[PDB]
Amino acid sequence: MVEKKTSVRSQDPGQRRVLDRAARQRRINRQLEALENDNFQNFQALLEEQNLSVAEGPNYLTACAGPPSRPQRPFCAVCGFPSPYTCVSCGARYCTVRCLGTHQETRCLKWTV
Amino acid sequence: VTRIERIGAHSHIRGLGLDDALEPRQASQGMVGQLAARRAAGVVLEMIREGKIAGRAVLIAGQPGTGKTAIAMGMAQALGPDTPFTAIAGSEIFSLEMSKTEALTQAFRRSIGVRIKEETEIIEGEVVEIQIDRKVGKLTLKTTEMETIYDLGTKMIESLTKDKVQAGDVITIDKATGKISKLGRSVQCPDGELQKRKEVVHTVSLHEIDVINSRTQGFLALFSGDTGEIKSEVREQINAKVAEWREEGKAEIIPGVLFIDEVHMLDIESFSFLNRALESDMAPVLIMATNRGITRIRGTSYQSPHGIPIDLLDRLLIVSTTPYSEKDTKQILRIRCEEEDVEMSEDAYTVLTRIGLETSLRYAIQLITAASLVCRKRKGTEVQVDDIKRVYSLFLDESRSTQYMKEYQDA
Ligand SMILES: Nc1ncnc2c1ncn2[C@@H]1O[C@H](COP(=O)(O)OP(=O)(O)O)[C@@H](O)[C@H]1O
Repeated sequence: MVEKKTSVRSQDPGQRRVLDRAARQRRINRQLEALENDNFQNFQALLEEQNLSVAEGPNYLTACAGPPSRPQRPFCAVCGFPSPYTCVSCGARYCTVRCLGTHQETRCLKWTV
Repeated sequence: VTRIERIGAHSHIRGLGLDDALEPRQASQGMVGQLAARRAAGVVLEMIREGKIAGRAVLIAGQPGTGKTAIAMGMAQALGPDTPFTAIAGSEIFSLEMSKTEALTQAFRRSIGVRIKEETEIIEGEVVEIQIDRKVGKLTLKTTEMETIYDLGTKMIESLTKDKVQAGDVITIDKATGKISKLGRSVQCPDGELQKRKEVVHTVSLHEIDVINSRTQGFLALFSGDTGEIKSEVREQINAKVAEWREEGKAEIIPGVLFIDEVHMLDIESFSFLNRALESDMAPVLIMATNRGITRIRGTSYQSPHGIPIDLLDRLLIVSTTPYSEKDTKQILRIRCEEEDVEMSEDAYTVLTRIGLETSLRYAIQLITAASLVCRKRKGTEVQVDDIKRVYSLFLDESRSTQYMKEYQDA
């Protein structure tokens, strides 16, 4: 009988760990910076030199729109449909168990380094 | 082991034993013989399922105890659930908190159902952790396939803090209202999605609607606090609003059935009220039974058939039942024995049929269990003719006790 070789990359649940607030905020900031960027999946130094001589007044700082009044809507991260759920590990949202599984397999805590 | 509902005089009746063309079988679904009345009842049951015609009354008459109430229980069991079948005795309308006419119209309205459908998103999962910051808080719900966090409002976090804040409780969250209901210490945990959109269908009767919309804390339909509902605003407006729900995709009416047993107890007032209650578009279909022949109507000295006035008897159809023969009586007794845990011999069945045809049918049906318990005393297994005779001697009947009155008692 053919012996089906199994994978050895499985991780122990005793070693798997939940995430925190600072790392989630850094995730969000990185995702937004990537969405703003345009290259393979600099202006950082540009904005650094910019803020080097910025103050409070009629400028970019006091010109930014800011947060809106209508509350943030909970959209999904995998399929994009309305997501009433959240990921207890990282806080990501989802709408179905299939979406949760795809997130755990492809997104959950794998890009944070 | 033993439930509330136990073996009764009509427990064997599982419904009408009719075919696809409303043709009664010799003995099916616990109903024996009575072919004419059974096929006449199937027709009214079919047009009840139809519901396009309103205000029909079908009376059943014949000799006392000729399956008169059995046919009604069979009709009820065939109509099944999701279709109100209100059975009431002719005395139940005589009340002190409500007039007889008010009780009769109350029963008429209870015999009419209103179907309504809606969607609602419901949650069901095991609580994992809770936090409250004196106010807003957070919750963690779990199911066998997934978990999630929720930022709860003040009311929700308060309702959750009302219980044991630590894990263990498997709760349900009706997002519409948010009423919490902990099923137990995680009863097992649920499978599938945590939050699912469920369809909710309700068959609420017009009487329930009236009681709900008649008063603050209106739901007095649990103790009959509906004393004289105000027809001026309550019932007329409810009828109008039900007609508006109709033909708009909101609701649809489901006409029920009203079984008035022993209607000869009703009075001329109740009959005069029925004369017009059976003419309204919201009037349900009803059946009625009677044991008396041409007798006096309660209220005056008028001698009328069935104790029902002529102006109302002309407003209904009548179905006569034939007396049971040896075959029908024996088959009914056999069905009763099969419903019960008793088993009789062939000679025992013959003797019991003879005894139930000499005096009356109910007598044998009652002696069945007595003979079973008497044969169980001598340490036997089957009810024998000697046991049936022992019982026939111990317990008397109507005709043999009315003749033993050769010694004068009080009067
Ligand atoms: N056709 C039948 N099939 C089965 N059981 C019957 C039939 N006719 C009568 N019975 C039974 O015999 C008894 C007759 O009493 P019933 O007909 O209810 O008296 P009444 O209807 O006058 O109150 C009932 O317990 C009923 O269950």
